[PDB]
Parts: sequence; structure tokens; C-alpha cells
Amino acid sequence: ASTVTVDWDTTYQTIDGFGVSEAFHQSNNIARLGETKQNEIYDLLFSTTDGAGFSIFRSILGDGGTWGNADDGPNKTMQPAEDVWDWNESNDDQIPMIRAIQSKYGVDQILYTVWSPPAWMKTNGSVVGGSLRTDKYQAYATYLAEHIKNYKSKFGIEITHIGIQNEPNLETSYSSCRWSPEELRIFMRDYLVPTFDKENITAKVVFAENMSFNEQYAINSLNDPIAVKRVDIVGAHNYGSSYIPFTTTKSKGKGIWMTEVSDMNGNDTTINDGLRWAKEIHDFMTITEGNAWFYWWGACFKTYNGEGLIQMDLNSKTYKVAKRLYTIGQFSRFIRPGWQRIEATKNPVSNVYVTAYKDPKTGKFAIVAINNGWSKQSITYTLKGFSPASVTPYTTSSTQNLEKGSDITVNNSSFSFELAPNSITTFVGDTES
Ligand SMILES: O[C@@H]1[C@@H](O)[C@H](O[C@@H]2CO[C@@H](O)[C@H](O)[C@H]2O)OC[C@H]1O
Ligand SMILES: [Cl-]
Ligand SMILES: [Cl-]
Ligand SMILES: [Cl-]
Ligand SMILES: [Cl-]
Ligand SMILES: [Cl-]
Ligand SMILES: [Cl-]
Repeated sequence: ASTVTVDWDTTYQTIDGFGVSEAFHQSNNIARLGETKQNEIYDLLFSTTDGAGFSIFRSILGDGGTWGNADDGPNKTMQPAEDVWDWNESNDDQIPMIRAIQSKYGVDQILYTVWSPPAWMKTNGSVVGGSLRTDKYQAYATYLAEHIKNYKSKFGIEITHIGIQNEPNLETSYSSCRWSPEELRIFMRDYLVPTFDKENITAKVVFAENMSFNEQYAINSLNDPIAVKRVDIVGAHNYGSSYIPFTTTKSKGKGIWMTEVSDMNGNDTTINDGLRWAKEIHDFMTITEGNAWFYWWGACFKTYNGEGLIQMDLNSKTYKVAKRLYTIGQFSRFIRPGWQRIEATKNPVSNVYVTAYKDPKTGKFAIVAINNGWSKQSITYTLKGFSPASVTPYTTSSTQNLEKGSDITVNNSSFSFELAPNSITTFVGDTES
């Protein structure tokens, strides 16, 4: 019987949201399941009433590669040659899904990440590996600005966040482009910042998304007086690393987005894998104090690993939902863009981890409690600085998927709940009536 204290007036970072991606034709793989299952998958991902309520959507800016195939491969680029633009909305197979989920679910944060500049800008003449030619830095700055401008003016899509390079540390067997940190500062200071200023770009920059979770690729730009003007967000993946503070990023008042993580080595779809990712979010919120957290694919055609939250079998036209969709939903469905983390006893007892969030504009709040141990844990929650009448529990476990429970009466700013082993429960409430 342990105690968690939640303080309404001790506040931390603003939460920008939670995201997924459908890059590399996975958006088209959803549609191939048929209209009925397509809408079911949109619902599971983005609905705030019967889904995970993801609030950010990450997509690939087409590079024109020729690798892969139609099930997993690149999209045509809107600038296939230095002297040719091709604003054909059919080039980007993510546009139909973006329009549908912005309309139906109000998803209004749209991140486009570049995996590679087009081949004619690359040192090896290919979108696979290599680097950006130094005599193509301006062409790439123009490339990025023209995409933000013309996705709006031609396709009606507002790109609110632009990711300038996915994993600049890595050359892969698919779309990739290697940068050094100093090459990124030179690109920001001498090309991106003056081009974005000249074109009056208001989209925020998610800085080069390091494969490992550190700010090393951003330190050079963050300390540059010109580049720092548009280092709006420092992005990073969490493949093979752990959650640490981004010291220089916080000193410059910038945001932190963990824009991709998944299990590429195993295929665990049970609550144990789900609680692994819930614990990653908890560490992200409390160690790094980050602002947005992303899984990799929302739905994908890989039934053999954990790169997506939903595994689609294209041959039988079926899909299977892993527990990680719901364990991540325990955060993402309730913590909307603009919410604010508040103080809660982060570790009340062994294997129990707690965070808390509030909406400063409605008085709504959410308390997310993880129990990734083997023992039932009775917890008494003391609410400091606010007094709701009741809380509503939502639980995910080996037998429950974001299951709404009976309301729990709050007696003098205190309520108790027994956390089941290997489970996660969110308590949701409102202070204004
Ligand atoms: O099927 C392939 C995917 O597995 C691959 O996913 C990559 C996983 O590592 C991440 O760091 C990368 O950002 C992500 O692209 O993408 C290519 C696709 O063909
Ligand atoms: Cl591109
Ligand atoms: Cl890369
Ligand atoms: Cl899972
Ligand atoms: Cl992602
Ligand atoms: Cl899996
Ligand atoms: Cl809200």
C-alpha cells in the first residue's frame, strides 16, 4: 500500500502530442485491405473515443528512389530533376490518408521527414546511401521550402513540421543520406535559415533525427547564433539507446521529439511488449522531459516483427492489433496537444511508474500508472491543489484493451486503486463543470 502525490501547481513541459507514420507505401497497404478495414484501422489509430488518438502524423517526403517494391518502397519526388518540378499529388500515396484523418479526426500536426534528397543532389547519384553534394545545399533548401509552400498552395495540405534528415548517421539499403553535425550547421546557417526567412516559412524544423537518442547532431547548430533561429525541435530516434537529458537543447528553450522507435528484432505482440513501450514514454517524459513521442508505423504489412502497432496480412486481407497500440493509447488518447505534465510520485513502489498531465485550458487531467512487475500493488493517490469528484479508469493488460472501468469516487482529494500485475491504468477526470 503505497502513496502517489499529484501536484496541480508543479508543472513541467508542454506535450505536443504522439505520432505514427505510414511511410514506404504502408498508407496504400491499409487501403488494399478494403474500405471497411481501412476505416477500422484509421479508427484504431486516431479516434479519441475508441482508438489511440494519435495527434501527430509522420510521412516521407518523396525522393524518387527506384529501390524496394510496391509493398515497401519509395515514392516519386515532386522535383525529379533540377530543372523539372512535377506537382502531381499521385506521387505521394500518403495524401489521401492525410486528408481523411485531418477531416475525420482533426489530426492537425503533419510532420514530413526526408529520408534522402533526390538522386540528382546526392554524391553517389542515388537516394540509397551517400551524402548531399555541397554544391546542392541551396537546391535542397529550396527543395524543402517549395514543398511546404506547394503542399499547401497545390494540394491543400499544411505541413506544420519539416524533418530535414532521417538518421543522418546511417547509410542503409533504402532511402538514406549521411551528414556530419558540421555539415548540418552549414546547411542551416547558410542555406535553410535565409531561404526559409525569404519564403516566410512558418513550419517548425525537426532537426536531423539521429538514430540514437542524443543531441550530438544538434549541438553544433544549437550553439550557432544563426542556425539556432530555426532549430525549433531536436528530433531523435531511440534505436539501441536509452533516455537521457538533452542539456543544450533545454538550455536553448527548444523542443524534443522522439520521432521513431519500434522492435525490429523480435515479434512480441503481448502485454510485455506493450509495457516496454509504455515505460519508454514514462522515461521520455521524466528523464528527458520531451514533448512528443512516436512509434514507427501505425499499421504495416510486416507480420514478423514489431515495426508497426497493427500487423496487416496482405494475402488474407486481415489485420492483428498488438497490445502496444493500447498501452501507448493510455497516454496518447487522453494527453492532447497543449497539455502539460505535472508532478506525480514517479516511482511509488518497485515496478510502478506514474506520470500526470493536465489541460491548462479546460481543467481536464490524466494520471498514467504502469505496473510492469509480477505483484498486485495497492496505490493511494493524493491530489494536491485540486479536488475532482471522481476519476474514470482505463486499463490495458493481458485481457484488457483500453478498457473503461467503473468511476472511482474521489474522497477529499484521495482515491485508491489496485494496479494489476503487468498492466497500465490511466485515471481521467475534470475539475471544471
Ligand atoms: O521496410 C523498411 C523498414 O524496415 C525501414 O524502417 C526503418 C527502421 O529504422 C528506422 O530508424 C528508419 O527510420 C526506418 O526507415 O524503412 C525502409 C523500409 O523499406
Ligand atoms: Cl525527398
Ligand atoms: Cl539516413
Ligand atoms: Cl504489444
Ligand atoms: Cl515515426
Ligand atoms: Cl510485434
Ligand atoms: Cl484537450
